[PDB]
Amino acid sequence: MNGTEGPNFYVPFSNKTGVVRSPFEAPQYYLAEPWQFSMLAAYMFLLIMLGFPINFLTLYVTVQHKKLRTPLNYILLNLAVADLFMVFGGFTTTLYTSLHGYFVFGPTGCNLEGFFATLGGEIALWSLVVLAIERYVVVCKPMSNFRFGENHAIMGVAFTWVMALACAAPPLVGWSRYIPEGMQCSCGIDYYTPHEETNNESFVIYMFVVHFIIPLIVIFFCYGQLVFTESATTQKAEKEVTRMVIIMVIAFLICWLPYAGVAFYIFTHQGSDFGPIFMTIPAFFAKTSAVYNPVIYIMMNRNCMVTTLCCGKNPLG
Ligand SMILES: *[C@@H]1O[C@H](CO)[C@@H](O[C@@H]2O[C@H](CO)[C@@H](O[C@H]3O[C@H](CO)[C@@H](O)[C@H](O)[C@@H]3O)[C@H](O)[C@H]2NC(C)=O)[C@H](O)[C@H]1NC(C)=O
Ligand SMILES: *[C@@H]1O[C@H](CO)[C@@H](O[C@@H]2O[C@H](CO)[C@@H](O)[C@H](O)[C@H]2NC(C)=O)[C@H](O)[C@H]1NC(C)=O
Repeated sequence: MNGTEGPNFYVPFSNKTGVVRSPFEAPQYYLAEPWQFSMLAAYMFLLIMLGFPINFLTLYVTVQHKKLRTPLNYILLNLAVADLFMVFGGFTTTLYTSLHGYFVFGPTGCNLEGFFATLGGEIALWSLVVLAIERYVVVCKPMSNFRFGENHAIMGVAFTWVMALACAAPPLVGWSRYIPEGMQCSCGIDYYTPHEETNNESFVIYMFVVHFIIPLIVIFFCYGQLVFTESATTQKAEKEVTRMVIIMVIAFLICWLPYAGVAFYIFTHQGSDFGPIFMTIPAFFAKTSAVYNPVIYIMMNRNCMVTTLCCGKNPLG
């Protein structure tokens, strides 16, 4: 048996070497070397450090500065919101764990991080279907009279919640379950087992198409009709803001693909001798999601932030 199984835990190590045990009371130091965990903490601290402020500051910049009620800034005020849940929820939760080397918060604790950590990641997918389509309808605009405003920018934002909710709830109330992964410090969806008692395989189909490949093909279908793209004074300033979005389509697919792809490799190889590092690393590499969003948002589009940050502002242009 390449691993070891229980009622509320799967772990990739063989009890052949009579040393495996639950990750809920004792530490899992037979998964890796002690020092490696310390790094996942050091890694984790930075995810809390840089994440919280840059998200919370953009939440505080916008609330005071009422001139950023733009349909551009509306979506990037939705992500800063969803990032803060992954800091105080998803990151803190796991920080604790990495340091000691075991889920102390318990089974219910594993069900808290997952509900949050999947919520934040899928909010950055259902919101990109508004970002990919907001840009599509004003470059390939089929209806001249139409305009993107606030009844479209709040009810396009609430579409992202109401579809991300339908992604994170299922494990809590029927379809599958949240469960510790790799080094047993993060907690995501069950990718490994059948557990027919709670319908795993049937949630995964629904998740791979509807909660991944549907938003991916929709962001190839509208990306594909912007390939063909006059006095370009108004164009040229607004062709680097189109670019900015692509960098958060790129950086997304650098971070979340290693995890996404390896997750499929395991779901095909249902119980091979795949290690702990193998599944963990891409998750935590993918979990920089909440930090890179507003950095490029400041390095490409920026003034308002320094203005609240200032003390005595001065006019620059
Ligand atoms: C494979 O690994 C174990 C041996 O490597 C094997 O033995 C049993 O492991 C459990 C671990 O929970 C022990 O249970 C003890 O756990 C704590 C001690 O802090 C107490 O709360 C419990 O009451 C209990 O004392 C068992 O003692 C141990 N059996 C032996 C060897 O005496 C498990 O069968 C395998 N591990 C898993 C998770 O399936
Ligand atoms: C136990 O670990 C072994 C590693 O040697 C796994 O071996 C694979 O088993 C499949 C059969 O499903 C073979 O056809 C392959 O050649 C092996 N390699 C890989 C990477 O696929 C084996 O899967 C594990 N046993 C299980 C399923 O518990």
